Amino acid sequence: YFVVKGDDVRQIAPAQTGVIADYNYKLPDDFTGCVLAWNTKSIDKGQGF
Amino acid sequence: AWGRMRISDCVADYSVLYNSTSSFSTFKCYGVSPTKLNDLCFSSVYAD
Ligand SMILES: *[C@@H]1O[C@H](CO)[C@@H](O[C@@H]2O[C@H](CO)[C@@H](O)[C@H](O)[C@H]2NC(C)=O)[C@H](O)[C@H]1NC(C)=O
Repeated sequence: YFVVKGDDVRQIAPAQTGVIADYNYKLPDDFTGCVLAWNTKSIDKGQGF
Repeated sequence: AWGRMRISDCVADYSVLYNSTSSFSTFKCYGVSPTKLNDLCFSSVYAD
């Protein structure tokens, strides 16, 4: 579980490139399981991410 | 009335786009995979 920005949500998937797929978190090419994502604007604020 | 331009005699790494450039809402490749654009050389490239 983690918190990202919206444009980066598409990067949590096999075979992707970017800052959130090369230097921060990566998923194997044979990945079994599910991905869930929802907006949390009201509860997450500040500059602490 | 859209433009077109040709890029030649240059080296291209996409990591430079990471620093200070805005993110990308749509980034979709068809004939190639995005994970293999740093290991290839192309005979010709055009930008629209
Ligand atoms: C990362 O982005 C910063 C944005 O300020 C760049 O800062 C300046 O960038 C110009 C052009 O590259 C340089 O001529 C300046 O010397 C840089 N100044 C600073 C603040 O260092 C920085 O160069 C970029 N670094 C890269 C591209 O990795």
